[PDB]
Amino acid sequence: ANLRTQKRLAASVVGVGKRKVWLDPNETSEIAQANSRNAIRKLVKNGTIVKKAVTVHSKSRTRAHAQSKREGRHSGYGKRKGTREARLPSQVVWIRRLRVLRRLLAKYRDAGKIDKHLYHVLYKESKGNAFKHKRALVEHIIQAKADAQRE
Amino acid sequence: RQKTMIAEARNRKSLKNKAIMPRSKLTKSFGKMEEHMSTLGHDMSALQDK
Amino acid sequence: AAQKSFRIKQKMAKAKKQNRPLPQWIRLRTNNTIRYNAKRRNWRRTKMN
Amino acid sequence: GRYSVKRYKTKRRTRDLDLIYNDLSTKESVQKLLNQPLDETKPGLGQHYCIHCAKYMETAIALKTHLKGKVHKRRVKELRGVPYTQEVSDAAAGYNLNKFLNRVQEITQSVGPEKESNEALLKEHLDSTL
Amino acid sequence: AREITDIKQFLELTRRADVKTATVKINKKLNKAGKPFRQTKFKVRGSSSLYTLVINDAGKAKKLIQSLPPTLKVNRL
Amino acid sequence: AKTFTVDVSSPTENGVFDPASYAKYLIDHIKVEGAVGNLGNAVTVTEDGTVVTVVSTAKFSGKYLKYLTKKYLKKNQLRDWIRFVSTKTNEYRLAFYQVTP
RNA sequence: GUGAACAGCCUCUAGUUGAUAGAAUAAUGUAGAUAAGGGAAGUCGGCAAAAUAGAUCCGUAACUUCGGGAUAAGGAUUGGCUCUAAGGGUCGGCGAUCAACUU
RNA sequence: AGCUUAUCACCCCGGAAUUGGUUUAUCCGGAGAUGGGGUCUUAUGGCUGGAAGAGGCCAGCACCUUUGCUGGCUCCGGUGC
RNA sequence: UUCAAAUGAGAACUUUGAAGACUGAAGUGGGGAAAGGUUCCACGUCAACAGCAGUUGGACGUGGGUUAGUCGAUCCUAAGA
Ligand SMILES: [Zn+2]
Repeated sequence: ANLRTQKRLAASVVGVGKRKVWLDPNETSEIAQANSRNAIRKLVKNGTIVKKAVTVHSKSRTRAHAQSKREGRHSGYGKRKGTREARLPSQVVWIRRLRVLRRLLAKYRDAGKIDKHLYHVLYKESKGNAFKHKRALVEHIIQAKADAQRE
Repeated sequence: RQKTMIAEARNRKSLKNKAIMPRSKLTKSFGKMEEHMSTLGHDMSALQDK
Repeated sequence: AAQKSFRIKQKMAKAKKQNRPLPQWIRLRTNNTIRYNAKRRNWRRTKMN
Repeated sequence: GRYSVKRYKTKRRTRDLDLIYNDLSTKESVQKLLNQPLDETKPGLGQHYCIHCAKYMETAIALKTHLKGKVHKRRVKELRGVPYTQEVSDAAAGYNLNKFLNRVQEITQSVGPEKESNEALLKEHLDSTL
Repeated sequence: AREITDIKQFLELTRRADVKTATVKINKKLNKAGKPFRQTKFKVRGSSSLYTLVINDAGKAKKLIQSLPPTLKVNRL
Repeated sequence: AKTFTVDVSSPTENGVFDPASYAKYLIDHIKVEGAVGNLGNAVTVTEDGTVVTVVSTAKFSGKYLKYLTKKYLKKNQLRDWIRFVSTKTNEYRLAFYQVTP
């Protein structure tokens, strides 16, 4: 016999590929009688043709390795194979840093912790460097305000 | 017997290829479960009726 | 192709209607010289332009 | 195969930790090799010579980066105990036991802390100059 | 397809004289997250569009069913 | 709280299953905040003979219950003939496969 | 998934399992691979092969159309596991809360 | 399909050096900034209608069918060079 | 590449199942343009062809099959004729 058409039709009906669908070799004449998708559906429901659930692709190992990376492993020079820039652009780092410094100064000026003139000079100093992060900027602000009230 | 179970499941599984068929859809004989449950130590007088 | 012109499709239809063997009731005729179709065509052997 | 064949040739043979033990044992030996007059052929022109890893570096900073490394610590953790001579190899088989045991107690008493103090002086000398 | 809020315009649509068919749909829904209740959708088939009215309260819904005209065909579920 | 309800009539009648051993397995192998031995006022496993019942205030799920029950069936060599299924929400039951003569 | 990466290696979905077969394992070949000690004595000719190779750090000459040469050259390292520090956002008149991989 | 929603752009008030606002990238302002309020394009997203009645996932039950019919679920989120 | 069964006079090569592998999303996948023109699909089916074989086939014999106000041509003009 030749159940090629039947395998094709069963795949097209169930909505999978032919690599999945399964024909019990005992009901060969009953399958060969079928030449229609309605008959193939009958054979699907009665239990003559089934679906063959998916071949697995587990991610336990990937999740474990990722967890170790979060914990700070597998990162040394023997694992690094691209440049520091290709791994993380200095442009991206500088963008983050400068957005942060601009946002902080905006919030301080709007709250009233600082005036617009000191805001203006700090804006351009943070556009340049000499403010490496939030901590340094806050400390410089404190020094400025303290010497101002001292004057 | 534990080693025998492992050796049996090694042949039975073949899991990295083709995703073992579900038992929902398959059908088994009667006589097979007779032997299985007799080996387990049950009796089939309640199943023979059926 | 698949966006043919009707001229090409008409020629194709003629070719399909020609693509046959010879009928058997012509073998049985008085003074029959014809034994096969010598103008037979197949898509793979000869192209019809 | 090729890796072992082309690393561990007798041409490219290194300096047999027994001798490094015997060299780090005494004061004069370590001071001689720290001094090491200017030789035109040696890599670092003499100076910058690690004794544990019997190796000439080019410069002081190359010595620093060598010492801040696991290749150095491999050797220092290999050189702490006794040096495994033929005495050990035959005392294991039942041959000149008393010589081996005298050598062992000799190292445990005399030569051990001698070399340890020499290593400590070496380390603080190098860390202070570098 | 179009939604309606008012009731007067739904009655006008039922009496528009180009409507032949309507249908009532019942759905079980949860309010906010909380309690089951019975939403009703009264759809009427115009020529160009399908107009629909959403009624949450079944009491007003069945009175709407009563006030529907009699010649209009209706389909339940 | 949350209630889950297993039925064991089918196998127990034909004599392959005892609900008391199943509950004795569950009550010890159920985990809370780590390992065995923390079912303090949180969980209550109780049988009737035809129906086993679980009541949990802690983290517990039908998939966890199915996992435990399948483990018990594999222990007693019943995985290849019986399946744990849901008939209604949080109402499960054991059922034989489609064995025909 | 590894990794800078649509590279190379493995896998999921989908597809294929097509290319005349069987038995032995001689030489000569075709495609590869290893070899003591010596290391270009080979050969027209170091042809071919080998060696080097990624990333971090140090360091980098003559000459120069001053822009380059330059990855010049030459050197120290690279695993795994347990930790430390630093690098942010949202709300509250310093705290509560949340989150990523980079060093 | 209905309602709503945006960067740029524009309008009203007001009149700026102790010059200010501001992009990752430095440009804008008496030819009227910052600030306050408002208008517009509706690509794009959100809600509703379409539309759950569909589809999907399960459980069954007729077993004599070359179509046999019922029941449940289909929810709420999070994150990024 | 292999194992059993089925079919058949006959199976290393066909069908199903059971295994083992491969392409490895810049595919041995899913769709299209030019070109081809029924090679698509089904039923029978082995004389010749498929550099072995053949129960199989893009072969042989006979049929079926391509549904548009919204996809295209059609219309516009481009270099040009
Ligand atoms: Zn050393």
